[PDB]
Amino acid sequence: LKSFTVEKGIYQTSNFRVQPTESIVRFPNITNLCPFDEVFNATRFASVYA
Amino acid sequence: AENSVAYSNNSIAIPTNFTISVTTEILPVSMTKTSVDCTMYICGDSTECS
Ligand SMILES: *[C@@H]1O[C@H](CO)[C@@H](O)[C@H](O)[C@H]1NC(C)=O
Ligand SMILES: *[C@@H]1O[C@H](CO)[C@@H](O)[C@H](O)[C@H]1NC(C)=O
Repeated sequence: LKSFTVEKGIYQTSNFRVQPTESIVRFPNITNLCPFDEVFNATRFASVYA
Repeated sequence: AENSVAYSNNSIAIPTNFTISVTTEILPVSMTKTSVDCTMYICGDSTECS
């Protein structure tokens, strides 16, 4: 009210807000891993020119 | 509908009976009381915007 004396009544002061606690992140099942064991674990490394 | 009242300078028409009718009038008196919140509407749950 920008005043020191408040007349009898009901006044809108603030806006109550429930605030979040956790940050949920959901993504599908992690499948189809990219093929790298065939290139990282292999004794048949190609030639430098080939 | 067209109508020509039988007007003449010495004749009168006087009712001999009556009907007690009931009319209906409908008047709005109030609307929906609404309230708004800028901190949730314009810049919804984002302190950077507010
Ligand atoms: C009154 O009405 C009659 C209709 O019959 C008409 O002839 C007469 O002229 C009227 N009176 C006057 C003063 O005009
Ligand atoms: C007026 O009308 C009602 C029906 O609406 C009837 O019963 C009654 O007899 C009438 N009155 C006269 C004086 O004719």
